Amino acid sequence: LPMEGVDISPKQDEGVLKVIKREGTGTEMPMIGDRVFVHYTGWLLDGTKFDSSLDRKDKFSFDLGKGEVIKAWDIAIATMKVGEVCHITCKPEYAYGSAGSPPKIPPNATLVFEVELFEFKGEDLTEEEDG
Ligand SMILES: CN(C)c1cccc2c(S(=O)(=O)N3CCCC[C@H]3C(=O)N[C@@H](CCc3ccccc3)C(=O)N[C@@H](CCCNC(=N)N)C(=O)O)cccc12
Repeated sequence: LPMEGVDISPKQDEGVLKVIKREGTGTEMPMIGDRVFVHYTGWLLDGTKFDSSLDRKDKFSFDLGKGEVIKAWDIAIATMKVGEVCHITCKPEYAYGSAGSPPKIPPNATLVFEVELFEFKGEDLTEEEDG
């Protein structure tokens, strides 16, 4: 239900909002091209849970800043520290726009995600939380 956070969109048009729920440790944030490992839960503004990696056997991974994930994610994950838990509000322009993604995402939908950054694999260094 709530759309909260700092506007972190490069154009500064409130397209991507972020709230840190748990501060991460370290100082390093993943770079463009780094492989990032997260756990997430995604909800529509009406509180409807459309997807969660927690329901699966391992973390969700992809290469940062390569357009493999919605724009909002490439923006938001680049601002995360390892061990950080945040809430991201994604406006449709930074998500699935007017088309949506049937059947779980309707047209012009604002998405809410709770994301935890577990690890990132850089060119020379890998950074992860303990476990
Ligand atoms: C394909 N279908 C059925 C879905 C599978 C899985 C998740 C889906 C989600 S989700 O839960 O909101 N999700 C996962 C992580 C958070 C972001 C978001 C996401 O992003 N996903 C990717 C697809 C990931 C995937 C995972 C497993 C199997 C297949 C696909 C996605 O859409 N990429 C877009 C990006 C276009 C970016 N242009 C641009 N100009 N930067 C695409 O390349 O077309 C929502 C809707 C469909 C989901």
